[PDB]
Amino acid sequence: STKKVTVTGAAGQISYSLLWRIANGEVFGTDTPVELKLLEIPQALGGAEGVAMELLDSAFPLLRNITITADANEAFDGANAAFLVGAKPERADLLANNGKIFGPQGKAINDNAADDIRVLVVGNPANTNALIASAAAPDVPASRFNAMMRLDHNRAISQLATKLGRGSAEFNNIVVWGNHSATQFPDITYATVGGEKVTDLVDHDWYVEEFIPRVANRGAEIIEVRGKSSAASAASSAIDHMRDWVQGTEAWSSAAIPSTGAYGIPEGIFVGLPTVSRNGEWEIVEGLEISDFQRARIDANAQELQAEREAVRDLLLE
Amino acid sequence: STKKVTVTGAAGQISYSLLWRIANGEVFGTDTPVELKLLEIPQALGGAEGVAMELLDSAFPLLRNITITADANEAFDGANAAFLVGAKPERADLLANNGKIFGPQGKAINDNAADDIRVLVVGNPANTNALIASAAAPDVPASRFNAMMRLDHNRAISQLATKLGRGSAEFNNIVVWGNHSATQFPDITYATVGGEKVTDLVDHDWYVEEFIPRVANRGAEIIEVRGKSSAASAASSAIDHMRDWVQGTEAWSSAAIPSTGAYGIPEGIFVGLPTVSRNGEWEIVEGLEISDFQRARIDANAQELQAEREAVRDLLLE
Ligand SMILES: NC(=O)c1ccc[n+]([C@@H]2O[C@H](COP(=O)([O-])OP(=O)(O)OC[C@H]3O[C@@H](n4cnc5c(N)ncnc54)[C@H](O)[C@@H]3O)[C@@H](O)[C@H]2O)c1
Ligand SMILES: NC(=O)c1ccc[n+]([C@@H]2O[C@H](COP(=O)([O-])OP(=O)(O)OC[C@H]3O[C@@H](n4cnc5c(N)ncnc54)[C@H](O)[C@@H]3O)[C@@H](O)[C@H]2O)c1
Repeated sequence: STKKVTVTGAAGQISYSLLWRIANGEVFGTDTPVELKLLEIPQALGGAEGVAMELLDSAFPLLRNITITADANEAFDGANAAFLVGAKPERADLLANNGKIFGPQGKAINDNAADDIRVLVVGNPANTNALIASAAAPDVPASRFNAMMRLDHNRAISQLATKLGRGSAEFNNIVVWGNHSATQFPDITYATVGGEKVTDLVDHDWYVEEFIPRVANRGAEIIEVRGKSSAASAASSAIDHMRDWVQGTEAWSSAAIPSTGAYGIPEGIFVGLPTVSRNGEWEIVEGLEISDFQRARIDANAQELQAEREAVRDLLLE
Repeated sequence: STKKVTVTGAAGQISYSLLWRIANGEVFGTDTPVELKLLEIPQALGGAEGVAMELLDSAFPLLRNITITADANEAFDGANAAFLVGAKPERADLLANNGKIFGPQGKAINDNAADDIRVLVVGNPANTNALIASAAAPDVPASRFNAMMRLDHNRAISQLATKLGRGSAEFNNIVVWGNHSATQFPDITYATVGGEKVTDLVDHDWYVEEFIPRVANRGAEIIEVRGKSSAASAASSAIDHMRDWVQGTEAWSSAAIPSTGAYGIPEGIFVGLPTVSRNGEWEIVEGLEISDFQRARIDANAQELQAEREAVRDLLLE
């Protein structure tokens, strides 16, 4: 019952934190054996050999095989899950410079991966990289591509937990709507902490003017204090996302999934939405009411995502 | 029922891989809340503040609090478990330079930790650093201090797995006797795989002349292929040791524990031994027969540990 798991950018900072928490059985379960398929660029293939050697040396009982390649067809062959972490850390330059990676990777997924493939895009810009990847994969349902907004979601929960002196575990119904950028909307409209509305426990003006920018700009705060961008927390958030996708969760998880036209967000973009996992599928929470406050922030994110889609329109292979 | 866990060298490479696999419940169990107590030297507090920020951002349900300090009394206050990773990179000079750290840290554990304290010493030279820390803790049983030989043990099982095309988990009764150095003795005398003796499956001369130095010099091999000593695999092995210590194992684990005089090893050193974990204690496997082959290699390790102990004799506080 071996799960084949591809990780791109395997010689990078995020992957170094990621791979030990796939191998330990955290994602697919402690009784599910795994094989790690590492993809890098030719220049970083030596880096990737060193990490395969450290993985072997860890003697993970569930880790049955480790393959290292610069060939996307080899890396995605039989893949049941993929973490597309590989990318290089002006905005138009980044959309196109990383955009051109995800078309070929989406094609390689399309042509080589198992029927049950699930793909999480971590590489920035995440939501538009998932669009490009999905558009090169006409034989794979769009819903098998997600972009990661779980770091934003985890940072929102963590800031709420420090503000109220409560446990992170105690919060329910956090949504981070939209794009993985400074436009993101960490939304506490439905949030509860032990029977009580969170909106009852925090000053609305503090939430709008302090909490939203603190979460939305947290990555810059990490670079300031650390000297380089987050890695362990980004990997942690990717492990949470794939674990919830695969095992299921009734906790709202802020999966960035293909827009269906729900909540007046147009089709053709990948968006943070209020999302639960059942039978290996994300489901949009239906029947929520949208305030004018909410509407302005959700439409700001939808609009930004359509801007990004038009910037990379010629990188859409199909 | 919150476990307080101290990690020293918290701004370093190993701790960066270690802390996410404590916070996730892997060590004490998925129902046991944890508090992380990070200790660093003054010049690295900024770094450890970075790490505490990413830990918070991960929104671990079991992580109830994170403390950062340069004061060893604060770091060890009520500690239930400790990972002593903090250390600096000629042997006589390394023994003294890192030796002078572990005396004070043992005193700090003695004066401040909970009754149930368990201490794993990772910082090199590991076996002698455990001796020094234990000598500075007269009110703590010496058996609450261990040195990490689990990476050596994990490497031995992984090279056996490669050589025989078997899963790492299929191996039983592996022991790495002695010191965490190039003198270590990965011993297959008792080891089994698929109901056969490992010694019936490998050439004795390859084992002695290829396998032993490959395991014993693997560190140098990692520094070679990566340009950076192992971190992720060192952390993974530290997780394995503490998990096994706390949760129990029927598998021999190679804990470096205080010599009782078993197998003709003199008392007063910390030495890798054939060891299983029951009810929170390492138990030496008794009644094994020792061949002349084994005796030479066990005695060479015992004698090296007596050399090291004599080199640091004036650093023993009590
Ligand atoms: N929440 C999120 O979505 C989130 C969080 C943090 C970081 N990120 C992003 O994750 C990505 C990786 O971050 P990092 O710190 O690991 O970067 P890194 O520089 O440490 O690692 C990236 C690795 O990807 C490799 N790579 C480049 N092109 C590749 C290709 N075509 N195929 C495979 N690998 C390729 C590089 O060789 C490098 O080893 C960046 O885009 C970063 O901005 C996203
Ligand atoms: N199997 C093993 O036992 C094993 C395996 C690998 C490495 N190691 C050892 O583990 C240690 C850590 O390796 P690393 O890669 O994390 O090193 P690193 O240099 O990346 O990190 C070491 C950290 O310890 C800190 N430190 C120094 N003196 C300290 C003190 N007195 N109190 C608290 N913190 C202090 C430093 O500031 C630094 O942040 C080294 O001694 C290394 O040789 C042992």
